[PDB]
Amino acid sequence: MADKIKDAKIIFVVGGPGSGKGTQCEKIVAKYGYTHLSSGDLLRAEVASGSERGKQLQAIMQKGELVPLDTVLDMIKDAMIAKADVSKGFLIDGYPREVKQGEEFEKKIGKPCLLLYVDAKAETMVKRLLKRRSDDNEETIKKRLDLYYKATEPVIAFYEGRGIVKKVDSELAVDDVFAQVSKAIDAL
Ligand SMILES: Nc1ncnc2c1ncn2[C@@H]1O[C@H](COP(=O)(O)OP(=O)(O)OP(=O)(O)OP(=O)(O)OP(=O)(O)OC[C@H]2O[C@@H](n3cnc4c(N)ncnc43)[C@H](O)[C@@H]2O)[C@@H](O)[C@H]1O
Repeated sequence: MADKIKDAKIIFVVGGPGSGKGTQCEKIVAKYGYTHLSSGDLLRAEVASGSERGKQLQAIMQKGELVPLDTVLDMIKDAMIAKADVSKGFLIDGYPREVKQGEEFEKKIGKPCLLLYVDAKAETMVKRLLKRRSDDNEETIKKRLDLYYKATEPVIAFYEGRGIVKKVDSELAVDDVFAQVSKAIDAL
């Protein structure tokens, strides 16, 4: 499974809170059949388990802060292994969010062939979150934004240098955004 995974198409999806990551990923799953792994969903699944670990994660995520790298990466890796036998490709949604998170993923799992940069303005994100969990109040949204611009924007730079970033314009209507997404995936 390790080797299957290292040989799979691996797509990173990066974007600010409320930018449209999950929305576009669900469209990618429906059309292309990738195995969707949301870091948020995996973390919230742990919270919902009622485990002691979940309670810890709850406290972190409700404050809008980043969970320890090893915790989220281990979750994803295990999730990839469990799906490795049946998976046609992996869609990694909301990881990496730090340059170090990308590096450790490449060390422990494999190399991305594509990064979809789901690009939107902060203002757009804020109103999208507002119009739509426990991380939803004003203060938390701001911390989430802060962290994104501080920690996660360097990830885009990293993979632009790698040469695998395709920017999609998330200010467009969802289907027009997806048309950009499709163009990038069809090219793989
Ligand atoms: N790697 C990691 N390392 C450490 N900690 C981590 C971590 N990953 C997660 N965590 C922790 O978990 C927390 C949650 O993170 P996480 O769940 O991973 O990311 P998020 O950005 O907070 O997720 P969102 O669902 O809020 O945003 P989204 O981009 O998916 O937008 P969506 O498609 O739903 O859309 C939002 C709204 O906008 C609408 N919408 C989407 N696109 C459009 C469009 N084009 N036009 C109009 N409306 C649109 C949608 O219908 C919807 O209503 C993190 O803060 C962190 O604490």
